[PDB]
Amino acid sequence: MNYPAEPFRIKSVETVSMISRDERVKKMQEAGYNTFLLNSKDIYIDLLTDSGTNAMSDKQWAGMMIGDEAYAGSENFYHLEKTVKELFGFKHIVPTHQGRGAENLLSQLAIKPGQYVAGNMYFTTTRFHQEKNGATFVDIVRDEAHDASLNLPFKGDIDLNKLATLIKEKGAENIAYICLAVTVNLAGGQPVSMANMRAVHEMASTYGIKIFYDATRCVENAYFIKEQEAGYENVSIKDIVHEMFSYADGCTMSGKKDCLVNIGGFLCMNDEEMFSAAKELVVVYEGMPSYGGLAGRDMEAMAIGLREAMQYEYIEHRVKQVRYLGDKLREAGVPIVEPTGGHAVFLDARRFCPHLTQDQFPAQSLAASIYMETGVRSMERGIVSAGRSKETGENHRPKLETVRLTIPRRVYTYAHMDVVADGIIKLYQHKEDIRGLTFVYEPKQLRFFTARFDFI
Amino acid sequence: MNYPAEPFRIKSVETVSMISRDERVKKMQEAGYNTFLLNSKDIYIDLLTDSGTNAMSDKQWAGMMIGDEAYAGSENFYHLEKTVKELFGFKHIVPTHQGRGAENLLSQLAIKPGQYVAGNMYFTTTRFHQEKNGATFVDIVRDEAHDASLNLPFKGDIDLNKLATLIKEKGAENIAYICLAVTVNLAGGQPVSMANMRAVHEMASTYGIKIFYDATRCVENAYFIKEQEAGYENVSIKDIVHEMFSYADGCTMSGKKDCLVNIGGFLCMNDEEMFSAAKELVVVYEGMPSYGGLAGRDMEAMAIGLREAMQYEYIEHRVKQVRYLGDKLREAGVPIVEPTGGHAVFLDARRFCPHLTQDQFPAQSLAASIYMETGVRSMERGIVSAGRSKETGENHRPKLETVRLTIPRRVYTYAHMDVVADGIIKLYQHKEDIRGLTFVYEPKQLRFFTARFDFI
Amino acid sequence: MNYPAEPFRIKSVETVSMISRDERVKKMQEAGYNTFLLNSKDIYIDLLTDSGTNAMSDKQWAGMMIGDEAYAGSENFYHLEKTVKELFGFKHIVPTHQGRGAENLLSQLAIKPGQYVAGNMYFTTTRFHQEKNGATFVDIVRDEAHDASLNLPFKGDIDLNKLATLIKEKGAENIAYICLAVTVNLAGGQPVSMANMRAVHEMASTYGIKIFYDATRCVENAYFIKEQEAGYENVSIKDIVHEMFSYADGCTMSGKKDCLVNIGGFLCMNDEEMFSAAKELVVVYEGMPSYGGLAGRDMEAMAIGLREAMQYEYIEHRVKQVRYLGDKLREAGVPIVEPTGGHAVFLDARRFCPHLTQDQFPAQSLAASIYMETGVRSMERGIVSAGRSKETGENHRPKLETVRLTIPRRVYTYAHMDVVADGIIKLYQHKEDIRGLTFVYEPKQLRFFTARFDFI
Amino acid sequence: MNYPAEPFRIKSVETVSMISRDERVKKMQEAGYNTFLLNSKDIYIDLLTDSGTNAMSDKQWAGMMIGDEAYAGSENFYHLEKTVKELFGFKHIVPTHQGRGAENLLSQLAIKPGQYVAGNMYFTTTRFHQEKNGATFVDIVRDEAHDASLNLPFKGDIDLNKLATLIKEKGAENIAYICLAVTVNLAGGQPVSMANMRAVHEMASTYGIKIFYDATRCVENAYFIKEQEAGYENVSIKDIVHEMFSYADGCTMSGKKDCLVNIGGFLCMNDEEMFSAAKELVVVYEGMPSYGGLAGRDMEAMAIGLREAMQYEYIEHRVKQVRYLGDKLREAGVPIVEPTGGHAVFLDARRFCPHLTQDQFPAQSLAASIYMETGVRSMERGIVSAGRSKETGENHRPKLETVRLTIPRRVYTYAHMDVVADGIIKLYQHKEDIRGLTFVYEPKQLRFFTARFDFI
Ligand SMILES: *Cc1c(COP(=O)(O)O)cnc(C)c1O
Ligand SMILES: *Cc1c(COP(=O)(O)O)cnc(C)c1O
Ligand SMILES: *Cc1c(COP(=O)(O)O)cnc(C)c1O
Ligand SMILES: *Cc1c(COP(=O)(O)O)cnc(C)c1O
Repeated sequence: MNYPAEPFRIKSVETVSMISRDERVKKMQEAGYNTFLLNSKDIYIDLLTDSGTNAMSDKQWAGMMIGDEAYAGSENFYHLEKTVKELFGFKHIVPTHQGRGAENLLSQLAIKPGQYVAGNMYFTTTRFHQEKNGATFVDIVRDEAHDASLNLPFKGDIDLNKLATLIKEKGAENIAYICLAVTVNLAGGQPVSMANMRAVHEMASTYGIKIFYDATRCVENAYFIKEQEAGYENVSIKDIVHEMFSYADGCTMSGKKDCLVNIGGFLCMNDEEMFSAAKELVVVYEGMPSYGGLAGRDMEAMAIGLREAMQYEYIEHRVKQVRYLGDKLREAGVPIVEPTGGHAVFLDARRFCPHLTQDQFPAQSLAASIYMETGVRSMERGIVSAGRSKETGENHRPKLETVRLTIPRRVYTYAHMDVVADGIIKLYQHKEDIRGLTFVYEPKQLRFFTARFDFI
Repeated sequence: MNYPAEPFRIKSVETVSMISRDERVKKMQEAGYNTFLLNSKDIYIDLLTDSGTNAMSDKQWAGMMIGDEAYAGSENFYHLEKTVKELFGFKHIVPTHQGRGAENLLSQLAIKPGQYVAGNMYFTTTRFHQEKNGATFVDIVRDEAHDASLNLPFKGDIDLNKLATLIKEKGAENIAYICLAVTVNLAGGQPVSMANMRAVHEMASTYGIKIFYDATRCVENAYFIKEQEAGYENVSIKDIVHEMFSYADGCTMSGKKDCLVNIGGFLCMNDEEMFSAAKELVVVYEGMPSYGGLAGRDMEAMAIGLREAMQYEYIEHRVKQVRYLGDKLREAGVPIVEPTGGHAVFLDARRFCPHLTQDQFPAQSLAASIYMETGVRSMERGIVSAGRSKETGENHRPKLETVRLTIPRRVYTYAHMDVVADGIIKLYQHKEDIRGLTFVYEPKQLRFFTARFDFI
Repeated sequence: MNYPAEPFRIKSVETVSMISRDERVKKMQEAGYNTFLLNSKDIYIDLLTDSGTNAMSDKQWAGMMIGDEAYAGSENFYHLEKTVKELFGFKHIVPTHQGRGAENLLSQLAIKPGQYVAGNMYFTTTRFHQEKNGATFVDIVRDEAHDASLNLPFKGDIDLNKLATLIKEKGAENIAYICLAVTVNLAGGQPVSMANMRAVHEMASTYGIKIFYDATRCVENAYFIKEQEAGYENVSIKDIVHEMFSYADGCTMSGKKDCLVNIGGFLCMNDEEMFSAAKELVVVYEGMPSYGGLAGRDMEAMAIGLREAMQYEYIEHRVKQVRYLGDKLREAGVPIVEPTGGHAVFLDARRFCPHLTQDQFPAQSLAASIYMETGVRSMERGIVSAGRSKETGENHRPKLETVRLTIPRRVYTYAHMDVVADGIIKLYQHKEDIRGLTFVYEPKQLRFFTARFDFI
Repeated sequence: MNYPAEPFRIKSVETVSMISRDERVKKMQEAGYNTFLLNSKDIYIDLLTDSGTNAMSDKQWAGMMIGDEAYAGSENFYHLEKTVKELFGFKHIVPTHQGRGAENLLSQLAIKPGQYVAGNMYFTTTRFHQEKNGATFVDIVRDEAHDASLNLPFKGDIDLNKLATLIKEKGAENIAYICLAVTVNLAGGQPVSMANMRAVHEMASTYGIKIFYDATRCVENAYFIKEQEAGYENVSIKDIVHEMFSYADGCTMSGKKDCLVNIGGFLCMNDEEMFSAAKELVVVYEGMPSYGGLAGRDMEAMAIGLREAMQYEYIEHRVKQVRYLGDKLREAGVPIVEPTGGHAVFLDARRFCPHLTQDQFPAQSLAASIYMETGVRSMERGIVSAGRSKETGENHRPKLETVRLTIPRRVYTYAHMDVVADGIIKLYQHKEDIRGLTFVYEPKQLRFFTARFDFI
């Protein structure tokens, strides 16, 4: 079915104050037209992020009641360890409080100063930890991933020729690891094929280069393989996930994404040497290796949630709900990154607002307008988030001037997707009336989080 | 709009095993083709009843954690008492474990043998307790309410001429009370207008006749007043509810319906002597007047839920979701009771199965077919539920031979309603294939609960 | 050992406002010196009752999160049914909201007006439902059980000679059933031996007389058998419980006592005809036979709790904690009912206050003093609770003028027992300062619940 | 009084499998005689740590149900921020997943390479982060604090002469900050007086030196001030805590200790530039400044718990329960660190096992014996934990060869303390039977966590 019904019932709800348009305009002005400054209580549908915003199940909430809060030897740790070894196949696990904690560990352990990390695009925290520990990031994604209009499957795939060029020019010994992300967030959540994971493993194996997955949306990725990669139609999500990780030496995972939890992550690896070093290191940043900065109840919820994510109907519905939002927007001509990824729809605010110049902040303006018209919060991922250049004082001009509609798992319905799409379509049909913005408060750093604007 | 989005988010989900048609056919055979015998875990969308099946909010679940389980003086009792007095306006409350416990109390307190209770149709438990304590029930609903095809507003209204006739022929002193139900279940969940409650109170007040509401779906009723009764468009649900009860001397309430809980009810009254007598009586049937057969946590959840029910957008969506299901069925030509009530859609199994006689149990079989083809459970409300006659041994032949699609509050989405409607519409396209049923096991009483059948 | 440590850890706490003595005096005065009028929030240690006040486990709270709230076929019902069948051995179960709901069913099903019910003493709700349905209660406990000073083991045992006399004089066909309570509440919570249950069964079996247990404290009873009955030292609690019920045809249970829950009960029986009649009756008073006036989550919690109650160390500690309180009072010369029962200690307020006459309400005043000095709530079980006579308007003069210290399961510690004992001992050492009370407000009904007093 | 009762009730329990001595011996052997390798499910009373093992209240669990999981603008963040500002008095807060996450931030922000951090002893993670960022740690605690036998109040106090000497010898500009810990863990949990905090602040103010508290047990510290410091007898815990922090420029806090939670921490500061820099840094290690690596529900639980910790009777009981354990051991002549601190009792395993040399691991073996005899887990804090020298490959010979009995808050009773004390006293009476240990597996890293031993 194009748009299957939810393969679950609602067990409990979060109530919403259904405030008026006038009230939303006031709240938006009080937030300086910056959606990052809005209060959660003033938001109907919060699409700021799919990270940690997921609805847990009744079974996960039952697990939340039997947290074994012991510092070592917790039953919840054993459950998480058993589940991750079974489903991902790695020999060892170190829990962390979320994904960036695992990235801190991996990059400290696996990078020597002056080395390169080759990846299919990048994510802010992952790249920070690579660079902080002395690596230079090299993008080896296929060229097509950078073409936001191209409707192509498996746009997250690595170009093996780019990897070959890096090996030839820099030397395999100088590549700390290949960081293969599933899905690829910067391209809109685009999946990587099993064939590509296998090919990257074969080339890396020839040269002794380690591969670590940035695995935060690996289950969404597995769904795309099942749906679209020839031969996988009748392979279970579980068996796809297991095969995916068979082509990796380890992973960093955010449970806040595909493990259906509000907090939690982990680092996996296969060898005793890195496992021993990771256990020593985790103590000072996260906690003992037996909890890694998580309550026992959260190790339990994450173990339960990762197993729930293997249910075909759950992940099919998850991805097809995002697809529905993209389909409704595309039918109305709204400019979006193509094809729709696993977790979000990215609006092209530059094309959405052709009457605004980039220094009038099309993405920031569009996000503000979306909230005022619907109560939907979305994230600016454009010139404002790109920051101001410390050298010239000019704004960095990113290629993507994006508004991100990021969909939490199991929280919203198709009717909520219609609220989102209908309001965006109404804005697009009168796009020339969307007012641009100008800074009235701009901090020197992290400006997306607290900058304030007025209209122009 | 016709079909507003849910005015809430999903906080937690209830897991569903997405079983296949073959499995459902086997489960239905094992249940003897009686949907009442199906296991909950084998059901995707359970529309057996809206009683006690509601999804609570995060706020209600927080209240569930601060149950004050004291036998007397519980904080939760004081919260429930304060909330009910504020919203319903009655002077006194006695909690009960659910509505029929309150009915037991009211009928023991307010009826002496030989008296009459006049009501707008009846409900099984309510009428049982009236008749058990010596009353003769008199139906005073308008004759039009018995016509399942009449698209008339406020079909639950009392015929004031029938009430005047009963007073004249029997004497006001021989009428124990008027039992005014909101909404009216037997007519399909039909509302009563404020003008009708006002007129009934005016006539009753002339003769000193008490009025007690069967109030289980009073919030659904208030919504219909707001939507459809002249002068109430801008009045809040809270203010409508308060005016409704101003025309009564008390009520029996099932929190399991419009208080958004899974258990709980209460008896309200203004009269001091009745209150003291109720408190003495409740001890032996329910518990002390300070908890009434409920855990403290459930008094808390019911207090919170009743207040949540006052949110306009919540109850508008609740009723319009039921209406959506009826609209989709009607647009496809499926025969249903009209107009759609607040809580359920009733299929007319006579017209759905014109190849079957009523003695071949078309409602029972239609319910079985719906489950086998969709995973949706519905309730037989026809010849099987009516039972067979004691003196003649023959089955009763109720005018209404229906299948009830009863919608729990805050549990399902419009996509779930589409599963229900699409499956019923598909069955209707080949309705001649629905096979008649015959008893293979028939208990002497309560036969609908456990009877088993096979195809003819 | 005499006083084992708690065989559990504290998972969560209920905070207490440790109000000062001056504040407690003000609260007691606002309650008119009636502890039943105190607010729970003003009480440190609430020994009003062991009914429904128990602390659940983490595992029970996990069960509370997987309530299957379906009207029929709930997984929680199946769990409860399976557990009770395994542990009690009866063929059939009908859930009820608490014990008095099951007593209503049993008494309506198993009694004809004018018949006799023979039992080992009585309890208020149980005897009401027997007499309301036309039975005459006959006490067949041993005369020694009525001697509150006598340190007799198995004080709850039925006198087989009194049962034989009833059979011979009235005829077995005129005995509706024998009601055997385990333990016996009116004597202070006293156990019945396995030999006695066996002998009652053998005699009833000869004459075809049915036996139904009032099983509310059957696990406390099983502990006394294991501790004190020859040959049972090495038999598990579970095997003792199973053998106990092998000597009955059914039981009524309040889960609020030994099933470690805050709400819940059930009726068990072996007979198919009675099971069918119970199911017809439960519908109008409690709910369908598939939930019986309980939420699914509560059927789950009760199933889990009954199994937890079988842990030897739990029930040993439960009973020995009550015994500790009795021992500390006895060691200080405080007059108490003997021997200490499974769930409560009874102070003899007549001997505690020899300077007061019964018409000066020594039990009521002693309970008030206990609260003022410690923050402990206890229950008057004397002249005030006995009420004012129907015919003469004079106070009843009960032989037992007592204050009940009733201990919830898993809520308090030995240090709390010391707060209770130390405060009572201190009062005893200046008992002449306890002032008599007189009514200032006396309702006609349920006077113990709301009467108010002042000092003479 | 010496040993007040728990100023709370039990709301829920964690059940325990009450296994036999023979079973515990087998489990201890399976764990290689290392208590860190025991399974939580096999432990009756787990005194491994007071970190994150606390029992939350019903009110905290209610907060756990209303987690606002929004990435920014969560209601739970605002509650935590408001509560911490009110109670600790600092202008700004950055949540962190636990204390060591806040230490990472503080040390990166406040230390330039080569600077000194002066502290009253040290904690492993806190000192790691100081040294990792280029500081040299200098101990400025009073020399008497290193005398484990000395019964002296406020043994955690800084020696003002040592602070003055450091300032004179190194220069104020070369002191990054004074790290004042409350209480002082390495001395056994010893408190710091208000007079000392005030004097340290005055001296630092003269030279412009910043003070940051390591505040994990600040409420235990406040209790000792109230109990023992001149002028504080009648000052509330809340007002003592507020005054303590008035002598600091910020703090690192572990909610896992005195905020009565299982996870959570935070960084506080007054300086705006440091706050802005901390928010930049938290993004990459913990999460956005609006959640800091915590679920919303945990920010809520920590806010509620910190307020609960202010209740005088709670913290009095907390500290006096630990004191009771120390008193019972001292009365029997068992050698312990003196005086007892706020959170733990430390056994002197050197004196407990005079027949063993330190290279035979007496603390490790004593911890194993305690578990085998009682089911109590304790932590080795001696030669094994001290590790093997970095340069010579020899074991360190720490002066303190201790076994730590660390008491979680609100989890255990005095009867549990008696299980602990009675078992240790019984072991002490035949201490010569405790066998020495030798390594069978010694990891090169983090050896205390996974080393395995056998008897010599
Ligand atoms: C979420 C995200 C991360 C970081 O995980 P957190 O749990 O948020 O720290 C890393 N990589 C990608 C691709 C992500 O989307
Ligand atoms: C549900 C119902 C009742 C009985 O309430 P319960 O809580 O189920 O006992 C009474 N009247 C009407 C109209 C009902 O729908
Ligand atoms: C508690 C009690 C009852 C009644 O049970 P409830 O659950 O309180 O209705 C019946 N018999 C005895 C002996 C009791 O103690
Ligand atoms: C607990 C502890 C810490 C570290 O806090 P965590 O929350 O465990 O990271 C820092 N200092 C002291 C003194 C501690 O006891």
